[PDB]
Order: sequence, then C-alpha cells, then structure tokens
Amino acid sequence: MDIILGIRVQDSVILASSKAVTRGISVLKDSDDKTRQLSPHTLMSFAGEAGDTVQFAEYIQANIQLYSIREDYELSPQAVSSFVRQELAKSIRSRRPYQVNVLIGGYDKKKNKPELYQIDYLGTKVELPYGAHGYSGFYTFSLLDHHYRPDMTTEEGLDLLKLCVQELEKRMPMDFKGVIVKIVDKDGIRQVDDFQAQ
Amino acid sequence: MDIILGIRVQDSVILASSKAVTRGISVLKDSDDKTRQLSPHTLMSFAGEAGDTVQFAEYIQANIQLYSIREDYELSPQAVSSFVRQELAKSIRSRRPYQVNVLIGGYDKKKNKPELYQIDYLGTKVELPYGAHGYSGFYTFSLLDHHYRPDMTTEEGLDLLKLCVQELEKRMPMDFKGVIVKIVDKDGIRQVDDFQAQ
Amino acid sequence: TQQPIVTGTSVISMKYDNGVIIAADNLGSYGSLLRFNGVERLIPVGDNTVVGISGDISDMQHIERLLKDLVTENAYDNPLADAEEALEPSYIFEYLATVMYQRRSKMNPLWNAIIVAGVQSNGDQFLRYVNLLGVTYSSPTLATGFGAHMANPLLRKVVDRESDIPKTTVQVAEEAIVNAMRVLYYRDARSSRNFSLAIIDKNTGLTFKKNLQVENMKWDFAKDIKGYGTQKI
Amino acid sequence: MTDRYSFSLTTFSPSGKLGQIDYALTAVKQGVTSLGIKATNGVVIATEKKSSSPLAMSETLSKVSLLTPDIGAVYSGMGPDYRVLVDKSRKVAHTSYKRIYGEYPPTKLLVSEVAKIMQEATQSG
Amino acid sequence: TTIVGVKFNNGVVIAADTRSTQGPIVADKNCAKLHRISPKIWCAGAGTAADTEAVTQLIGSNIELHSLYTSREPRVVSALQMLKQHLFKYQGHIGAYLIVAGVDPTGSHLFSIHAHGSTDVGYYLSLGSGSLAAMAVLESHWKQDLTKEEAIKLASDAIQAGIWNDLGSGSNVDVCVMEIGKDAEYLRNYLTPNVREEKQKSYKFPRGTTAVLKESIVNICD
Amino acid sequence: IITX
Amino acid sequence: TSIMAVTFKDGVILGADSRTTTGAYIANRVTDKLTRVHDKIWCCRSGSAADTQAIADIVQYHLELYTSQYGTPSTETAASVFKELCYENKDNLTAGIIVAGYDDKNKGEVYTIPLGGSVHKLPYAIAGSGSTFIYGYCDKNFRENMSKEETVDFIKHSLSQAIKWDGSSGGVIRMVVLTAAGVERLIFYPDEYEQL
Amino acid sequence: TSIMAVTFKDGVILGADSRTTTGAYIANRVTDKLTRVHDKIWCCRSGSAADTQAIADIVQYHLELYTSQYGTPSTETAASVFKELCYENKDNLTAGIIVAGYDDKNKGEVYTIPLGGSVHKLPYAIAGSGSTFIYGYCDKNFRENMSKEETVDFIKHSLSQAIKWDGSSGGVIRMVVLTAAGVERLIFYPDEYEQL
Amino acid sequence: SDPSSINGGIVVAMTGKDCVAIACDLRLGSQSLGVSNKFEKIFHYGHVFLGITGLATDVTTLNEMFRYKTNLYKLKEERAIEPETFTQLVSSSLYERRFGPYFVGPVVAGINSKSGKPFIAGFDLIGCIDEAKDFIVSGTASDQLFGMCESLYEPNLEPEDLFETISQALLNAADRDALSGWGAVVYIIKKDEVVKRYLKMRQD
Amino acid sequence: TTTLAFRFQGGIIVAVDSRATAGNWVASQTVKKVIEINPFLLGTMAGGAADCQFWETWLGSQCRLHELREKERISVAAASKILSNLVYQYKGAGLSMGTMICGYTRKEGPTIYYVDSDGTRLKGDIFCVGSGQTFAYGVLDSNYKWDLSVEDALYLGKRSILAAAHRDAYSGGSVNLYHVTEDGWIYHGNHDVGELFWKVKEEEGSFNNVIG
Amino acid sequence: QFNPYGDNGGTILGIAGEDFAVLAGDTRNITDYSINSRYEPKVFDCGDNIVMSANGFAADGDALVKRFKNSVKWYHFDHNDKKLSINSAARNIQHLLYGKRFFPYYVHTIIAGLDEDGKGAVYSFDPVGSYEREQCRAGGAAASLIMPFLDNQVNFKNQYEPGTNGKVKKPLKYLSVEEVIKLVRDSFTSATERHIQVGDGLEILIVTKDGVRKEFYELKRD
Ligand SMILES: [Mg+2]
Ligand SMILES: [Mg+2]
Ligand SMILES: [Mg+2]
Ligand SMILES: [Mg+2]
Repeated sequence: MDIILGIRVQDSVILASSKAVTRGISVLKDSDDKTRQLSPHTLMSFAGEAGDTVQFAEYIQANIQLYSIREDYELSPQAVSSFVRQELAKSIRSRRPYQVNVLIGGYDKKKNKPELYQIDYLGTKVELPYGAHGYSGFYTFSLLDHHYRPDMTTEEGLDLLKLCVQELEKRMPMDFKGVIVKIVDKDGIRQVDDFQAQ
Repeated sequence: MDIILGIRVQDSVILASSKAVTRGISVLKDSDDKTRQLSPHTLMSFAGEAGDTVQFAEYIQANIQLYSIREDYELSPQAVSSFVRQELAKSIRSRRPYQVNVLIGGYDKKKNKPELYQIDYLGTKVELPYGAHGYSGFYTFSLLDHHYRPDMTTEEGLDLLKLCVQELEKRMPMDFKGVIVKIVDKDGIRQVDDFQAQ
Repeated sequence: TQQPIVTGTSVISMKYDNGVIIAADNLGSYGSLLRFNGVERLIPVGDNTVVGISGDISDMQHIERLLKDLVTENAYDNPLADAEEALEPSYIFEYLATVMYQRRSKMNPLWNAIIVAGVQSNGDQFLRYVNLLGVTYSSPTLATGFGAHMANPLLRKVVDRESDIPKTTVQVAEEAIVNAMRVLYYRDARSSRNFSLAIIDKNTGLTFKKNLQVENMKWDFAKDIKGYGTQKI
Repeated sequence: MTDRYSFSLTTFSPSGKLGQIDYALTAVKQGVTSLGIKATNGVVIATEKKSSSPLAMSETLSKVSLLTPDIGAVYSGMGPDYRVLVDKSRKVAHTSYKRIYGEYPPTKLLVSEVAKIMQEATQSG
Repeated sequence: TTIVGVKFNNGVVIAADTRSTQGPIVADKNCAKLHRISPKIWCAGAGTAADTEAVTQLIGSNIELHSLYTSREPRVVSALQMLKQHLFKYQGHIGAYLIVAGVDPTGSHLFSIHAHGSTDVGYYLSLGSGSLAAMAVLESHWKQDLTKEEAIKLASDAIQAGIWNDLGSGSNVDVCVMEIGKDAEYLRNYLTPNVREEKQKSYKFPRGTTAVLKESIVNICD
Repeated sequence: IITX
Repeated sequence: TSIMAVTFKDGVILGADSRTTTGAYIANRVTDKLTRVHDKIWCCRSGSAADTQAIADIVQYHLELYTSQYGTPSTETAASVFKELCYENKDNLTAGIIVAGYDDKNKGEVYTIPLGGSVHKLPYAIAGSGSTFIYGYCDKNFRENMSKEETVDFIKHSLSQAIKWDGSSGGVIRMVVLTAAGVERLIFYPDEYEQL
Repeated sequence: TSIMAVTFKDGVILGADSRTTTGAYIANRVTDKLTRVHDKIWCCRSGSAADTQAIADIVQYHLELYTSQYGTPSTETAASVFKELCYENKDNLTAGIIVAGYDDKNKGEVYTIPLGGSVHKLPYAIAGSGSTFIYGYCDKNFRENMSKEETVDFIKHSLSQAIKWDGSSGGVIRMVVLTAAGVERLIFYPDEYEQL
Repeated sequence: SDPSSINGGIVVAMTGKDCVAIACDLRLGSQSLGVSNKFEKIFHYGHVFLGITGLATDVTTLNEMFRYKTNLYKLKEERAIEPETFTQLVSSSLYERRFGPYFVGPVVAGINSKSGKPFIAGFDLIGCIDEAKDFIVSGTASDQLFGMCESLYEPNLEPEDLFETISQALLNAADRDALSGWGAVVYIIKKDEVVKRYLKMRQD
Repeated sequence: TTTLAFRFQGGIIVAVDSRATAGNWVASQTVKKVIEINPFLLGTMAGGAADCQFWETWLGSQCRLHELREKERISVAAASKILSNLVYQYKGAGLSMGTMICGYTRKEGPTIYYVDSDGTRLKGDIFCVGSGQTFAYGVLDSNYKWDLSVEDALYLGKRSILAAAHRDAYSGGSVNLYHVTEDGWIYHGNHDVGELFWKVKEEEGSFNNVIG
Repeated sequence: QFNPYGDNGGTILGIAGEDFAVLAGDTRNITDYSINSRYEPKVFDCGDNIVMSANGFAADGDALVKRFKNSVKWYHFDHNDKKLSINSAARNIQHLLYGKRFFPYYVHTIIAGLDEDGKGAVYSFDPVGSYEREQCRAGGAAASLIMPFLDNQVNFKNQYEPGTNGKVKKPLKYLSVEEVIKLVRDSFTSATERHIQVGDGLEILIVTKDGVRKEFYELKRD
C-alpha cells in the first residue's frame, strides 16, 4: 500500500506520506500529495482504494470548510476527527463503503496541544503519539516504540521520521518514491520542502 | 518479478539481474546473484518460483560441469541451451514443473561470437540480440528496439543496460535493489563490480 | 468414497443382570422407498453373540460373510472350537472394530454402525459399538440411528448406570426394548413394524426371536384432531 | 381524489385566538361533568353515565378507560373523539415505551404523549 | 433447549429446560424459556433466544391491545394466528419454534409453531434439540384424561429426558399450568436437579495479590 | 496444529 | 405426504394420510391435511406445511368475502383462487394442492394444482410423495359413478398401498365425504388398513 | 426401463419393456433387456446399457467356465457372480439387475441386485424407472403358485401400467418363460397392451 | 472477516456484597498488529455501566448511541436511568438491527439507586439478555474468562476482595489470548462511590 | 513467531521469543525455538511447531552422522543445505517452516543461513524471521552497526525480540539469547517479557505508549 | 463426501508434582448432541509407570494409545527389558504422531509419569508431534477454560506478594498430591458447568514410584 505515518511531538504533528501512485505495472506519478487541509490547523492524510481516496478527502474538506464559514470558527481537531469517524462508520454499512483510511493531525488552538488521530475505513478511531496505516506500521511502531520520547522538538520528530523512512526504504518491497512531510503546529501547516535530503 | 535482462553486443553478452529476494512483506536480501556459470564461457541467469530457481540452476550446472570433465571439452553455448530447453520441456509435463525462466549468455569459442538465448519454464527457446523475462521486457524491449546497434562495444552495451535499469527504476513498482551485471566474452566471465555507480 | 444405498435403521440394545438383549427391524429402505420387508439385521455368531448392524445393507451382507468365515477359520486345527477356544464376543468385536477403522483410514468405509452384544466365557455381559469411522464405545444401553435419540433415553431410565444392571430382569429389559421399538415405529419414518429380538443370557444361552410386531398401539386419539389451529370441524 | 386538505384548519385570528381551539373547549363545556381527586395513597376519577335512553345498556360504554395497568382516564366532551384518543393512547404506551424499556410509561410521559397527539390536531393539515 | 406441552382434563401445562448456548458453551445456566403472552396464554420457545423473546413480546403486546380494544380476554387461536403470520412473513429467518398454550373463554388449547409459520395441534408436543428424548417419554407414558397432577409429572419427566440425554439442554425445569378456572400458575424452577457441588478449595486471594498502577475515583452524578 |  | 380426491355419483371424497416429517423424523403422526376453505369446498394439502397453511388460510378468506358479497362460490372458483396464488407466486412456494367440493348443479368436482400453478380438472386425482406408487393401482381400480361405500374403499386401498411403500406417509387415513347430505368425517386406523 | 421377474408354480417368467433412451430421445425402441447368462439362467437389465452389457457378458463367461469345470450352476450362483461384480465395483457402476432361472430341485427363483450390489431373493421383483408406479398394483395383484397363463397376465398388466406412466419405458413387452419344458420367447405389441 | 475477532478485547463483571465490579483490557489492534494500548471499553451513563467488546467501530458507535439515548431519557423522565431499564434499552436497541447487527457483546453493571441491589447482565449481538447473579464475561477470551470465573468465583464477596477476584480472572484469561491484554482496568462499584484501578500486566 | 540472528565483530547473536499459538489461542509461552545441534551449530524455528522440531532434530542426526563418517565437523553451509534439500523434496506438501542455521567453523567463520519451506536458502548477516520479523527488523536495523560490543549485541538482539513481543500479538513469552563465538555458542539466558518489558521501560525510558 | 473424522468431546488434564504426577480426564463420550457413554475411560496405564491420554477423535486416540503400548512392548523385547523413561516415551510418540503428518491423528495427547530422577513429569503433544515437558496442561474441549485456571493456581501467574508494589512474584512452591487433586476436581466441575461435552465422571491416574493409583469422582450428567 502507500505510506501514511504521523507522529505527534510536543508542539506539533508531523505527517509523512508516500509520493507514488501506481496502477498495475507502472508508477503513474512520483509527486502525489496524499493530504488535504481540513482547516488551518487540521490536516488529514489518506490511503486506500483508487478513487475513494481523494473523493472522500475532498468531501470531508468541503464539509469542514462550510462549517468554518457558517460559524466563523475552527472546530477543534477532536471535533473534525469525530465528524470524520462518523462519516466512515456510516459508510461501512452503505452500498459501496468508502475504502479509505486516514490520519488526522491538528493543532488544538484552545488547548494549545497537537493531536493525531488514526481512523480506518471502518470508523475505528483512536488517538496516538504516532500512528500509521497499511504495512508501514508493521516496522515503524516498534521502531517508534523504541526511539520516541513525548518531549521531542519538531526537529527531533523529523529525524525520527527519517529513521522510519529509511527502514521502510530498506525493507518494504514497493518503491513508494519517498514521502512528503508536513508539520501542523500553532502557526498552522507547512510542508518541509527539504526531506528528500535533510 | 525479479529482473533478468541480457544483451548481446558484438564481442560479448551482458546479463543484468536484480539483487533482491523478497518474501511476503520483507526484502530478505539485497545482494542476491541470480546467476550460475555453466562453464567458463557460459553463464545462465534465472528467475521464477522461490526454490525451483536455484535448484534448477545448480542441477543444470552440475550436469554441464560433469560433461565438461567426461570429455575435457566445453559444449557450445547453443548446445548448453538445447540441453536446458529439453530439461525444461520435459519438466513442463512432470508432476511438479520447474517454474524457472532462464537466459543463457555464452561466448562460442569455436565461432568466436557471443550468444544469448531466452528460455521460459515451458521450454520455449529463442536466440536474441537482447532479451528479458518477467515484466522488465515490457519496458526494455522497446527501449532496446530503439537504442540497440549490432556493432556496439562491451562499454556501449553496458551503457545501454544502464538506460534499461534507469527506466526500470523509474517505472516498476517493486524496489528490486539494483542489478549485478556480468559480461561473457572471449576471455571468460567477469562481473562489473562498478554498476551501482558508473 | 461411497454413499449408502439400501439401508437399515436403528439397532437397540441394553444389558441386564445376567445377559443382554438387542433388536432391530426387518426393513431395507431405498431412500424414502420402504423397499425390502424381510431383512434380518441381527447376526448370531455361534452361541454367545449377536451382532446387530445398521447402515448400508450390501456392506452388512459383506460383514455377514466376514463373520461366517471368521467362524469357519476358527474351527480349523482347533480341537477346542466348540469350547474353550470358541469365538468370544470380544474377539468378534475387536475384529470388526479393526476392520472398520482400517476401511475408514483407506477412505473406503463400510457404511455401518454395529453393536456386538453377547456374554463372555466367564459370564460377563458384553455390549459395544463400532461404526464407519472406527469409533467404539460401551454402555449399559446402546443404540444406533434414531434409537440413540429416542431409545437411549428410555432404556436408560431402567439402567442409568452400571449398578443398575444386576437389579434389572429379562422381563423388565425385554419390555423396555419392545416399547422403544414401538416408539421408533411412531416417530421414525424409516422404521417398520416387523422386527427381530435376541437375548443372550448366561444361563438360557442364546434366544433369538423372529417375526415380532409392535402392538398396543395408541392411535385412537387421532380422531379429535381437525385442522391446524382455528378450524372447528 | 386524495386528501387535498393539506393546510391548517386552525389558524390565528387577528386577536391572537385560535378559533377552533376555543370552540372545541366550548364543546367541552357542554359535556357531562367528570372529576378527579388525588389522595395521599390513591386517586379517584369519576363521572356520570348519561344513559342516552333507558333502552340502552349503560354497562356497554366505558367513559372511564384503562390506559396501562397503573393509569386511567376520564373525560368530558365529544365521546367519540375520546374513544379514539384512548386507542391511540393505549397503543403509544407500548410503541413508545413498553416495546423499548420493557416497563409501562410513567403518567406524565404517557400524558405528554396523549397531549402531543392532540396538539397535532391543532396544527396539521 | 427442550420444551413440551401436555394437555390434561381441564387445561394444559407446559414446561421447558433452562440452558442457553453460544455453540458448545453454556451461556445461561438458568434462562427463562416460558413466556407470558397474556395472563392465561403462555408460550414455550426454542430456537434463537432473542427471536423467541422478541416475537413473544411483540405478539403479547399486540394481544394486550386487542383485548383492551374488544373488551374480551385473549384467545389462543389469535396468538396462534398472529405468531404464525409473523413468522411466515419472515420466511424462517426468525428462528422461533414455539409451543403456545393457555386457557381462554373457548376452552384449553395446545399448538406448536415452527419458524416458517406452520402450526400443529395435539395433546402433547415437544420441540427443541431435546425434542426426541422428550417425545420418546411422551409417547411412552401419555394417556387421555390426565389429572393436573399427572400432566405436570409427564411434562416434567419429558424435560428431564432432555436434560439428561441431550447436551443441547440442561439445568432446571420450569412449568406453567393453565387450568380452566383458576389463575395460571407459573412454577419457575419447579425442579432443580443440577446443583453444583461445594468447591474443594476457596480462591479468595489474599488482598494485595494484584499489581495496581494508578488509582482514582469516578464521578457518577451530574 | 501449533504454530510459531 | 399421500393425498387424493375422488368424485362419485353422490359427490366426492377427499382422502389423505396424517404424517408430517422433518426429513425422516415424524413431526406429527396425526396431522389433518384435509382443510376446509368453504362449507363444501375442501382441499388436500401436500408440500410445505407453512406454504400450504398460508395458502389455504388466504383462500378461505377470499372465499368468505366472496360469499358475503356475491353468495356461494363454485368449486371452480375455489380452484381459481388457489391457482392464482400458486401460479403468481411459483418461485416461492412448494405446494401441490387438490381442491374438491360438492355443489347441487355440478355434483362432485376435483381440480389438481401441481407445482407450476397449472390447474387440472379430473374425475379424481392423487398427489403427494406416496402417490407415485399408486398410479398403477388407481388407474386400474377406478371407475366412474361409484357409490360412497365403493369410493371409500378405493381411497382406503389406494392410500394403504401408498402408506406401505412411502416412508413419508403413514399414520391414519382421513377422509372427508362431501354430498348433498352434507359433510362427514372418516378416519381409519393402521390396524385396519395395514392388513387389507 | 421397466423390468420384472415373477416365479410361479411351473418356474418363473422374466419380462421387460423395450425402450432405450438418451435423455428424452428413444435411441432404440425395440431393445431386448432380457439377457441369457446360462441355458436357464437369465437376467433383466436396467440402468446404464454399457455397464449392464459389460456385466452380463462377464457373468456369461464366468458361468460358461463354471459349467465346463463343475457342471450346471445354480441360479443362486449366477446371482453371486452378478453380486460380486456389482458390489466390488459399486463406485463405477449404475446397474440394477434382476436374476432369474429355472432348476429341477429349486423350481423357479428370482434374485434382485439393486444399485448397492446387495442381493435379495424374492417371489418376484420389479425394477427400472417405471417400477415405482406399479409397487401398489403389483403388491395387490400378486399371489404365489400362479399358472403360466396367469403369470403372463400379471406381468403383462404390471408392465403396461409402467409403460403408461413412465416415459422412460414403452415399446413392446418381452417375456421369457423358464420352465422344465424349456425356454419360450413372448412378445406383446402396443396395440394389445395399451388398452388393457 | 469475523467482525468479532479483528480488534480483540474482553470485559467481565461480577457482583459482590452490595457491590459489582466490571473490568476490561486496553487493547485495540488490527489482527496481529497491536495499535492502541489505550482503548477502554467500559462506559457509564450516570451510575449505570456498560462494557462493550467486539468490533471497535461498533463499540464506539453504540457508546455514542447509548449516551444520546440516556441523555434524552433523563430530560424526559427527570431521573437517571436504572440498570434494569438500561438493559432493556440495550436489548431492544440491539434487536432493532436483527438482520445486520452490531458485532458487539455488551455487559451492563451497576447498583439500583432505589433498591440498592447489585445488578449485571450480558447480551448476544442481537439482544438475547442474560441476567445472572454471579458474573458475565465477554470478548475474544470468553472461554478463558468463563474458566477463571466459574472456578474463582464465590458469592457475597466484599469490594476489596471482589477486586482481586475479578482482576485475577481478567488478568489470567487475557494472558491465554493473543488479541486481548496490553493493560487492564477495573471498576469497583458501590452505591456511594466507585473506584477505578489500572492493573500491571504482561505487555505482550 | 519471532526469531533473529545477526552477525558482527564478536560473533553471532541469536534471539528468539517463546510463544506457541493455535490461532488466537496462546498454546504455550515456554517453547524452546532454538535447537542446539552441536557445540557450534544452532537452528532456529518458525512455522509449524512439529515441522520445525521434527526436521531440525533430524537435521541434528544427519549432522552427527557426517561427523562419524568424515571425522570433520559439518559446515554450516552443508548443514543448512541438508535441511534445505530435504524441505525442497517435500515442496508442495504443506511443510511450514522458516529457519536460520547459524554456526561457526574454522573454514567459514561465523555464518548464518536462512532456509524456508519454499526451498529458499540464503546466506546473509541479518535475518529476522516470523510473524514478528518486521517488528524485529525495525528495531534491529536502526541500531545495528558492525562494531557492536558483545554486551550491546546481546542487548540489541534481546531488545528486538522485546519489540516484536510487544507489538506482535503472536509473539511473546520470553526471549532466549545465544552468542556464537570462535569457541562455540554461549547461552545468555531466558528473559520473561512479563518482567523484561517493565525493566527495560524504566531503565531505557522507551515504550512511552504505555504508562506504569 | 465421507468425512474420516469426528469429535468425541472429553477433556483431560495433567499435573506434575515433586514426586508424582496425575493425568485426569472426564469420562463422558459424545457425538454431536448425544451422549455415547457416561463411562468410557481415556486415560490409561501403559506400563513402565506411564499414563497417557490422547483426547479428540476417539478412533484416533484409541489407535494412537494402542500403537504406543505396543511400542513399549517391543522396546522391552528389542532392548532387553529396559524401562522406557518418560522422556523416551515422549520422543517415541512424536514419531508416532509425525508419521501421520499428512493424515493426522486428530488428537491432543498427554502422558504423565516420573522422570529418570524420580521427579514428576508431564508431556503434551500437538496432533502432529510438537511436544514439550510441562508443569501442567489440559487438553480437549474445555482446555481453554481450565488452562488459564492452572496458570494461576498451579504456576501462580499474575499473583504477586502482598505489599510489594507488585515487584516480587509469589514464591513458586510445589503443590502436594492432595492439593493437586483438589485443583483437578475444581477444574473439572467448573468445566462441566460451562461445557456441554464435559461431565458424567472424572477419572484421575496418580503416578508415584509406588506405581499407578486410580481415583474416580462423579460429575454432572446434564
Ligand atoms: Mg409408511
Ligand atoms: Mg466470545
Ligand atoms: Mg493475551
Ligand atoms: Mg443435557
């Protein structure tokens, strides 16, 4: 599958996501962004079936954007996620479930704390220091289980992600073409343009 | 699948074969040599089912070595291949066919010309300027159909292989971990130790 | 790799203070066609054993043959064939057990369920079962097919454990056996009214009764039933 | 064909009165008396049996009705409207309560449910 | 599960065992298989636990409402017709197998309903995994004109047959006697022959055996 | 069949 | 299940066994598979118990309403209702039914509605699992305008054979006689029919 | 396929229809399903034509060699041969066979080997698709020690019924009479058996 | 594919002397992969507790559903819902989806504020109600729990004792189940107060 | 299951967990997954319990016979190819085993071979095998370095199993450590995860996704 | 199609003490929902102070037990009356079992006895041979129920010493035969409460240097 990792440090949430889109025998693109900004302090990464993926993400985007306007306010990360979970949990029992898994990383301006939530296509949500979807978790959780510390700086988290990325490149069968990293903190969301070589 | 390419230049045959062995979710090794020297001027590359691969290779090796000694002579490449084909064609109708594909690149010291034969697990044999097994051919044959010239030098062939590898690293989904190249010419068989960076 | 064709239903049995009784009807069914009405399925081996068999008849018939041969061949160079070295129920059973498990293990079973009832040289009652899979077990009561479901509960109300055997009489026992048989005729669509019963007593020896019938039947009450609920007449 | 009467039949008059409601209340005024007194260990509800003929059998008419085994109702007004209010009242005691909690509704809630039925007849089309 | 019904001279009684299973595991060692449809109409159910209770509550409810609407005591043929028609609508998906009996203004009644909605009437019936052990007994000892006393025994024994000879049954026996004049009597745990023997040891662990990490109080009110 |  | 209906000079008689099974277990050995849909229009039921009860229950209803509105329904009409249900719902029903009734102008009548929902009017008819066995006997021993006594016998013998061979039949033999004289309920025990 | 064999005072008679079908096509409408395995030991064949021919052919051989070595074989022996073949090869065969022959000491005899290869000796037996329809008639019209003329009739009627109801039977009725007086071949045409 | 075996987890509740206790494990995983070491499965609406094992998405969904249903109830009735009643709500709420159930195994525990008697119950995924006097077990380790309970249990234990018992029951049953464990929580329930204790347990 | 063996300066490390499962049922937590063939040869097991125990105990025999026959101790290459060729003969019958043959010989030096029931036999320096292999690799690969001290190696191999024991439901029980040197294998204990996890958390300060 | 296998229920448990070991098993034998026998032993004395039980498909269990006793018979013959130590019996069984790896003996077997040093020993096998020596083990239907209990009550898992902040495990003492039998009885009554295949009777075989002793207790028959 595609890679989706997220790691919540002390003052931010870093989401790293693979840049490859493959179909059948060929890699169609090597620069895909498997992310949508739900609100200025909430980013959601996604992975799953072909179309469902973006379709689901863009739909959740629209809805959160609409709320933001109607209320001229920004839902807490916890709020967006629950909303997301419910859209999925209702989908699993529909005619054609959205087969998407998402990681939601947001910076809660009220509590002034970063948050990361993992929710699968079934609407299974949970809040975590770091998480992943697909097979990636199968190497990274143990890696992070070992090297992670709650008081890490954003820089420290980036380096930790690096490790995660190196291990995945070493042992995973698919060439996912690297990842795109993004940090969600008090000042919003920014893309680390320097991760292909830091 | 794993990568098996072979290209016959003017005075040699260059076989390129991927360095990875993956099983399930992990790449177990990144330095495999999917090749066996049948005789001092004959090299065979192989790919297919997990065990059948080396087992068939080593068996063919043993048989060719034995003949070499019983007659203190080296069978022509063409001979070695016809032999291999028949072993395959007999296997295809056994209880458990060897599911192995091979490329045989040998220097025919009598005709003083390099040769390359492509044989599939069904005992389908053909002689070619360049060949491949698996999905690689799907990219390389057209690339070669365009960039290949009968009068190329060993060095030119290597560069051509380089192009092939690049195209494959760009568009194939699996990280095959690079290739090991070997040249079969009048003076024998040697492995290009400098291909990971030439 | 087979599928029974002509079949025979339950075989019921129980052991009492000085012997054992066993019974089975005389029907050879062909699916839902009650085809053959004169099939003895209780097989007397010698003077101290009766083996009742249910399942595919052709295989039963084969086991009949195996049993006669077992007898023939025990007489051979056996001066004591009609005495001390006569076929005991346990010998017959272990043989049959052995064959069943060997045929199952070869994937070509003898499609039957068998109960071997008899009494040993020293007077002990013997009652044990073996079937197409080689599963064997013993109890004061034993039955195959529907009899396991219906007969066992009845036969057990008389002999619930070992200690009850010495307190049970032939009369009690045979009574039970015939009732169970009646029950089965009522609820088993594949039963027949005609049956065979056999007792093997440590004193009277082997008594084998042929041509018994289910009697004392309560069917009179059927007249006061009309409809399936709301119907009045 | 079809109930094309899709608009309210009870509207607001320029004085803020809901005509049809005040009127129904008049119909209520014209009906026989019924009362209820509550004690510390019980409640009683009573009414008169206005036998509409000595040829009619008084017993074949329950002005007092059981809604649940712990709740009763009596009225004053147009009897038929009551009868059907009882039906619905007994049914809703089940559908919105016994069939969900396995116990009968408490009075206020059952009341609340009857009440709702009536309000709707004050607004529905 | 093992359930029976036996009609007697002036009524009908029903009984059932008290074992419920989730496969080969005993879920409930004493569930109640007898259901009150109306004061004098009871049903014994076997099959899917929740279905028997659901279909029983539902029809009991609609029965209560029919009584109130008609100012008459409920009749068994009504419960019978409603159950049947509900079950039939569901083509067997509501795995309810029931023996519905009771007394009403028209007499004493005994019927059986299968999950596909077919009904039967008889003087004695049984259903359940234990249906055969019970019927065996019934077919052995029933006779016409049984006393309340005899029927109770007959029914009780049958359930015992099931308890003993059927793994799909067990624990205790419950009876409900519905006699024509008197109030229906529900004898829950009429018989209790499977009492677990006193344990050999006591595993009251000395306090402190368990390792606790953090301890806190919960807020229960608003 | 135990596994590992 | 073993059922048949035979018309005769005075009317028609419906006969059937009384066995209901779940495979080879006998669910009920004293069933009544002879069901009334109208005072003098009865049907013999074979197939699914549920399906046939369900169908019969509905035909009774339709006929009751028919009565109230337009008077006494002909047998033919009883059949049409059955046919309608059986045909229009063929994919979900396993019911083979025989309809027979008595009328003053038409005397006795028998209609058979097999699995496809087709309807056939015949001098007599037989159906149910045990029927295959008596095609021969019945075709040999049946004559028209028989007498009550004769007809009762033919049915009694035919069904006795059917019960003999078919394991899905058994119990007692119930009959229903329909003539101007009314409606009579007959029953015959095993100890009598068995040794015929 | 409709076949039967009936023993009587003078011996036994074998009878059968003459229809072979591939599905619903009548491959041969004048087949002979009555086959000789010995001078006075015949069999009635039903099921796979290949299999039964195969089996008969082998039994004839076994009996021929039996004769040469140990003299005339009893019908019971002809039956055990068939049995042996049918039982031991139960998985690859579809043959229901009725064996019948005449002997001086044993008069007439009839053995039936159904699909499982079990063997059954009876006063008479019936087999084949069309058999199901005459179980009743036959059980009702068969008496022991009948006479040739009587037995010919019983067989003639029973088969005619079978031919009537079963589409898998028809053609002509062939019989084989086995008495001390020899072996006689009887044939009955449609224009005679049909309206019986 | 078996919804009931994807995430893993167990719950068990017992009744003591004027108390009840209900505990659970903290694991949430996807087959072999342990994902969350912090997934509680015991919830409470006022003084009524409900533990739910099964498909995590459904666990979450039903909690949310029961909060909603309990909240409204309180507004209409003007008193907190009781265990006996909540149980019926759960049952009916489950049977409502008879032919497309929530893959869960709820457990209710609490003490009636009116009568004070301890109460606990369990339900199958479609509503069958199992009201027991001793204990209720649920989850991937149901068998194991049934094993621990049936033996370790004895009537009328005091709060402090019941704790040990319920704890050892859960703890040891979890250790024989791959999909459960990773931490545990126990609730000791009394009229007046309720205590929540976390347990040290094998983290494998 | 979860097993690893890796090569380095001071030799080879072989660490395995000790859980046996029957589906989700934890069948045991006291299974030895390392079979000591001869004083210089270890075979690790993963897959069907019986398949591994059986064919590896057998391997042990064939190794001994070779000793008797040639007077020389069997090489790891040869020892491994026996198992491998054996397994390949049964290919397609359902044998399930993934194993590593680690050992030291004067001729080959420290050596590790991975051999699985598919017939793949490979030589390498680091292999983690089993349902928890990824978990082990994660930890192993990130801290592995050739110049590791024997003590640190032990700990690392140990830790990696710990890792997998935590995350992989199918691994657990306790870690068994082995050090293979110029002078043979040296057992370095059986460590119960039940206690090892907690000690490691406190001392190292990791596993913060847990509180205690 | 013919299914060569079946399940006859039952449950067995083995516990090794310091100078003894026991192998207990229930006495019921079933098939689907019917009880085949309330008394059909499955724990046997195989000579040489070795008790064994192979629980699962009785036919297979029987065949296995037969082949092993016989292996013991021939061990005496071929190796001049030498006594088969338990460790050796174990390995022998591994081979008996693994010989049928491609058409297994569908059974879970256990044998108990004293080792070469006289200390108690229990060994258990996977249907195709995996085996190990253990302190205790249960097998069969109610295995999942009983096993956790033993881990706790026999091996003292999860039990720590009071007032040590859960940092000191309970002293791993060794139970006496008396205590072991108490545990065996409880484990069995419990198992009978919840498993429909377990019940009727419990037969324990105690093994000491003084030979093999048999104890029998009744169990619930529902
Ligand atoms: Mg019959
Ligand atoms: Mg469970
Ligand atoms: Mg666990
Ligand atoms: Mg029972």
